[PDB]
Amino acid sequence: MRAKWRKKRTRRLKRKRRKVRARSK
Amino acid sequence: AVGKNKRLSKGKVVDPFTRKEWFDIKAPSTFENRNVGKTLVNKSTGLKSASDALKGRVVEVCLADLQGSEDHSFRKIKLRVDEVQGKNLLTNFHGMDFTTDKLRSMVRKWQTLIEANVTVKTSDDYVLRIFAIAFTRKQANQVKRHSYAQSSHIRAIRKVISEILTKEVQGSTLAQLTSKLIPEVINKEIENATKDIFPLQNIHVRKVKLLKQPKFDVGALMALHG
Amino acid sequence: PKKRASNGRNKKGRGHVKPVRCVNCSKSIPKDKAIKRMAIRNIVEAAAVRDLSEASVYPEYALPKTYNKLHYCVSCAIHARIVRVRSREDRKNRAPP
Amino acid sequence: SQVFGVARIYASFNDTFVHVTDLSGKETIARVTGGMKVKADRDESSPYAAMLAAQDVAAKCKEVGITAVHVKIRATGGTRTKTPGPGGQAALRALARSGLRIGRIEDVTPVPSDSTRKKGGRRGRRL
Amino acid sequence: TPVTLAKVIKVLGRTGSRGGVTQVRVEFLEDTSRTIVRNVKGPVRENDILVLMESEREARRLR
RNA sequence: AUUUAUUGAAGACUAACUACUGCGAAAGCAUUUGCCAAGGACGUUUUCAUUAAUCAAGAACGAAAGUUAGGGGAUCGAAGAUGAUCAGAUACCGUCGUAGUCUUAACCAUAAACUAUGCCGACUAGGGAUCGGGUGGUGUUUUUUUAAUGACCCACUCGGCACCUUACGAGAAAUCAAAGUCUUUGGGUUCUGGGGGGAGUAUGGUCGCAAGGCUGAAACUUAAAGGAAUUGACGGAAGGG
RNA sequence: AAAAAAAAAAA
RNA sequence: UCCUUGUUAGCUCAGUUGGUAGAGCGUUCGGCUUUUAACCGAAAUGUCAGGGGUUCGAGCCCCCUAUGAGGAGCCA
RNA sequence: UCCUUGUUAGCUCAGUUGGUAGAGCGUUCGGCUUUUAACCGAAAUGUCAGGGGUUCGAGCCCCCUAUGAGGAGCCA
Repeated sequence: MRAKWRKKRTRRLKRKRRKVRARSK
Repeated sequence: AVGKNKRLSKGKVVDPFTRKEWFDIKAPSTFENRNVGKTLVNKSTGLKSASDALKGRVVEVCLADLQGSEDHSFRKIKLRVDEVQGKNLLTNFHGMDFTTDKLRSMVRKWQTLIEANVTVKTSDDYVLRIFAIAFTRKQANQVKRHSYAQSSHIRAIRKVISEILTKEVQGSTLAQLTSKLIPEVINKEIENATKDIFPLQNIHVRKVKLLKQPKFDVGALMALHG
Repeated sequence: PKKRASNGRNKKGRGHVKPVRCVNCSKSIPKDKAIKRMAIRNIVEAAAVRDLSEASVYPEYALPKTYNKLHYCVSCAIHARIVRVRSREDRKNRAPP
Repeated sequence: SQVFGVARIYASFNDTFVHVTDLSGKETIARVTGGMKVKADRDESSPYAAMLAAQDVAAKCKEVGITAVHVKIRATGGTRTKTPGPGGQAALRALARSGLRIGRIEDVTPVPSDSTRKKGGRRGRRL
Repeated sequence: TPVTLAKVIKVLGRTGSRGGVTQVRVEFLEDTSRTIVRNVKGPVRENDILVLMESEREARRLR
């Protein structure tokens, strides 16, 4: 697939992980 | 498309060219011709007073169709209606302008274009926008193919043009000015004023647009129309 | 790899060109890469010009013309049967016919 | 000797308006269109339809008494194509064959000084 | 029910995806000196004659 | 209704001139006019006298989108709503259209931010054209025949954007007047890379209102990924038959 | 300038 | 109950007392594209809402009912 | 328990007592294509939940059974 989309996907994932770790902390 | 319409009307014949009538139109005296045409309104009823609906009009016609010659063939003129007396209604100058084809033909590439504009009043309290134009021309013996300018020459040329038009207008009233335009002497003045700077072909001036009128002065309009 | 020393266009020393719009598909493209042509044409046609001059007052008038500069993009041009494609060597050639 | 009007042709893709007026343009006559002469919604702009419109406006001008016309041809202009549709020249030829007299043809297509913005987006009307 | 005659003077070539159509220029018999371009369906020659139910129309030039 | 004519308001844009043309460190910059301060090149028998080159750390500017707050809000228009198309189509096409597009005051600090070619310097083949400046010429033209200027022509030169031809040279080649002067290997200097993936991911830092940026691995996995060109085949790519 | 999706791998 | 409006082919709509009435759709066939058509040519289509009456002639003009829509109002 | 509503082609669903009842998808057949899809032509299919009755005639009308779903189950 396209790097633009892999990057977008990854950014959304980083965001989600950030907020759930915020729940923990 | 013919029978495609769903509803002609939201809520759910009289021939008027029998109700209409024609009108001869008179240009001013700064013109070789006067009888420009014919114009349509409804019968001046007791409520409408067709003279006014006829009065607030403007018409475009060519300077060649005014002076006979095909030299002033592009050169439209906008004439305003201001007065009526029995089916020979008068007109006054409302504006001049060029034709698309002529302006475009003037505009070629590999020759620098110059444009100016002034927004000046007159002796008789009119206000006008006189647009000027010019194009660099390739001298004879010239080889280099484009003949562009150096932009200080352009600033200076535009200064010259502006002060020239101001000097002429302030002193030329409106019709004195129109008869200054028709023979195209301003072009001669401009090329003589700028030849010591740069060649400058194609200096046919450009449109001129009334921005503000003074009061009516039926006296002057009558002095025009004989 | 590199197909063109000009790379598509006529930009060597600017950076930016304030583009324009291809008329057939309203598409943005720079003015240095655009295809520019110019269409100057008699208004009517060499066929009906005779009917015009016959039914015309003001004899020998002018037959004026209409002038418009046309910016097409690459795709619309090649679809409209213009600069279509050339081999390598004649791709380097730059002058018209 | 001559009674002159103003032809006001607007030739666009998808249509062709042919309508005529007095020299001032306020009192108007004989506005008719390709869709008023045919029923397709695709041949609105077609030369046959424009020609029929021209024949009809010629009939109407002759029934009024008008004999000649100065011509103002126009395309959409503004931000759109600026080039006339196919029907303009056909309408012109049609009325000139119909019998009216002709003058002062001019392209009056409204043109901007670098207008606002054109529709379709920077990537185009993709198809 | 008026018609018009014309003389085929100059045959140009074929048109159509399937090439069963011709483009020709023809001279009006009456009101001559008028030369108009038209389509044809079938076989045709020079010097020929055509019968138009309508005269004031020409087909797309393909050249 | 559309269309025509005459007007006014709004806000954006600055056409055609506009080009193998200009400026600016880059991003970028186009109506006119004026004010402010700056800058290059050229000219110089002016002055200073080695003050210089490139540079970590550290600083300024930094397209678009985006964010905050005010104004504005005409077009076009992510989202969204809709009409089609299609097996489906919340995609392509069409009609509407909030945000945004615009501006002030702040942030963000990225980009195919590309010439995908770091900067300074020297030398090496030809040819012509062009932009700015300068020089010479009983050269041409304009004025007041004349002068002086100005614009054009010829020659020359400095500095620019570039360009055409060849390859002596170089290179994997494409191609290149630098990507040459490097196995006959060294002019000075900063940055960067070490098979491909995982991964510009995780973690920890720090900057930021946020979005995110900058820095930045490991496990594990793999024998090929890849570059330039050749001959074919194929094309809802063109041309001819 | 409507439409026109897919074809196990191995050599 | 008062006034107005409509009852029409399978759906929806137009109609002058000189017509068992005209429209697009639906579908019967035929063109038409290689065809999928968008498309074009000919048919059938409406006890013209129901029943009375006037008229040389009523979807049509007069009376009534039923039906649907809108607004007005309502002493058993 | 009560009140209200439903039961129809394999699935989802339509109906004015007057046809061993109708759609779409599915299934099957032929074609197009190298092949499958899509596409084009065609077909066949139901004991209308069961049981009584009214009628000349019941998917419809009324009544019980089964099943389904919605609601009610309150004040202390």
